[PDB]
Amino acid sequence: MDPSLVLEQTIQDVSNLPSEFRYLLEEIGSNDLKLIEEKKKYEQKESQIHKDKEIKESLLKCQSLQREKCVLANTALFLIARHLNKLEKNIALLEEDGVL
Amino acid sequence: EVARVRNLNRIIMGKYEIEPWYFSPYPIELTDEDFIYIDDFTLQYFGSKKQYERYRKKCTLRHPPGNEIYRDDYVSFFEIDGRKQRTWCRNLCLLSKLFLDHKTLYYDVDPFLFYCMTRRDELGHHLVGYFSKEKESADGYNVACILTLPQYQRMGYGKLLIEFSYELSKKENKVGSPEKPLSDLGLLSYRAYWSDTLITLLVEHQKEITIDEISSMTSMTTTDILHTAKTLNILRYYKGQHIIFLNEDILDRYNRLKAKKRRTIDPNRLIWKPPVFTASQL
Amino acid sequence: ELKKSLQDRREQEDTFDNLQQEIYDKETEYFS
Amino acid sequence: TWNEYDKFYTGSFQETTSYIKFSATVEDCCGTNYNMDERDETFLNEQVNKGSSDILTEDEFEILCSSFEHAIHERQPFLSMDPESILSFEELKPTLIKSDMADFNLRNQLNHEINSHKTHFITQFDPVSQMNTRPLIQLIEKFGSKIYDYWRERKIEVNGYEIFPQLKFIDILNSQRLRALHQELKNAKDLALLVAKRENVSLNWINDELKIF
Repeated sequence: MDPSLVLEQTIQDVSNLPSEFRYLLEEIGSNDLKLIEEKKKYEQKESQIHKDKEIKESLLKCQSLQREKCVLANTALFLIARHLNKLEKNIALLEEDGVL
Repeated sequence: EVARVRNLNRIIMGKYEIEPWYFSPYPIELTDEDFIYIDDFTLQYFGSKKQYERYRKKCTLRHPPGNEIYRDDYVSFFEIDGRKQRTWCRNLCLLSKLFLDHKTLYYDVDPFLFYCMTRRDELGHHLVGYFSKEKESADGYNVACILTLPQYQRMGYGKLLIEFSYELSKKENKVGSPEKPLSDLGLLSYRAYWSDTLITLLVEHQKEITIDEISSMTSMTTTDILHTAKTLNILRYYKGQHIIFLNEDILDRYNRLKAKKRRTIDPNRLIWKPPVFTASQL
Repeated sequence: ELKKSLQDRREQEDTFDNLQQEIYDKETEYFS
Repeated sequence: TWNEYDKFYTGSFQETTSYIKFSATVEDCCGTNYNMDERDETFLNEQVNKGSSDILTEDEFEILCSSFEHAIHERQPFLSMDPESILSFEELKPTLIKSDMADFNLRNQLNHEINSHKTHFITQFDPVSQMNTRPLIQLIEKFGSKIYDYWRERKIEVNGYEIFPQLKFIDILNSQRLRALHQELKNAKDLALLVAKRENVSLNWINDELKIF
């Protein structure tokens, strides 16, 4: 009944994560489309010096398009991590228990 | 000699003064201090003066952490679980019982729902409405005492705010009530509610109808309709709870909804059953 | 050292895009 | 009114197209659990920087003395009113070789497998002031003894209190499935190692061109 106890500790906070599956991915896709169209926009400078007016600031605003993706994944790591602390230690609270 | 003890006198927040009205179980030594400051969004607790700009800077999560469920251009609808978020909600109900005298915070506060009404910002979401309704099935009682900060009143927040709280209640779809015993500034707002809602719900006859034809979209019972029928002074309609009509109505302010009846929140939202019913035996 | 430093842009498309295809590699172990 | 309220507000958040659901219990609503008064930096102004060359910064305070602050809770239920029942820094070493003082050790363990310790706890919750934050064992062997011996007499004189006022108040089929489904947050972390590699080949390109130009 200790596993039922910890199951009603855990379902309400594993449950808001497929809602975050709805959340965090569409900006990854939209920022990736902006990255590939922007790369097509700043290829021509390296081409014409290969055959600088825009390239460096465009790589910087590529980084502005991607650091928020990275911090979204890092907050994803954080909210994976604290519940995974209590999750694995509660798997351990089952294993050390006489139940499991 | 307990529920009529005021201890705070002053709060200044931003440009806005807050006067306390009722007794809440705060420590009386912080009532002894004069400054009562707080975070605008996350409500962090302190007792000092060398922390303001630094908690302001380190709080870049400038919202309420509730699960946002419906944000238009005007409203933004959260819910908070207090089993999920505790101590913020400890103080959140402490403020409500600082403005209401029928609640005491020692027994449990975890389960019951914390619905919320903010304006969105570009810094975050400024709290402009809230209430602490139940998780499920108290006494009927499909809403609870709805309280918010008093300086954002009288301009188009609070009245239609409690009416769409009621709308969510019959859009979580069950017959209930507010609190029974006492009300100081809202009972008149409760009959303003039930008159405005009843006239908008049953100017739509086209036949003869029982009162249960419309009571399903009320979250107030069929039997309440005669006392709401005699709040507005006389609308005896060959009385009987099994059938009613309406007269060619006098129409004081039926088609006078050009003020404070201007926006609609759509029923576009899910259901919020308890995943664990939480029969706490301890 | 300088020319390779300018053309690592020209040379790490393979790494950046097999990062792009690591999700194609992992979709079925997400089906576990 | 306030004159600090207008200088309070700066920056912005992700103004959603439709919905960013918020969910944060009070341990992740503000940041650090506590703040600083006049005396913890009066010590810095008058008894630290009179002739010193090495920097004693504010992020070193609110982590290093926070280690003792959180450590006397997990280690000491002995006296909640004690001026002097805490013992020294060197006997707090087992609670200071590790500092799970709101989760630094698994913060290291996550970006072990994300192998991006250069992202030393990057977040939007707490601000950009994060590249100043360096790990705490070198903070021990630079400042831990002196921040302890300034932080020790304070809890001698706040004598078991702190700076804040007081606040009064079927086994089967249920482990293998949660293993084989939080393997999906494990491989969500593998996607996180993946995107750490994305941003680090990105800044490979950045800092490669920056060590050109």
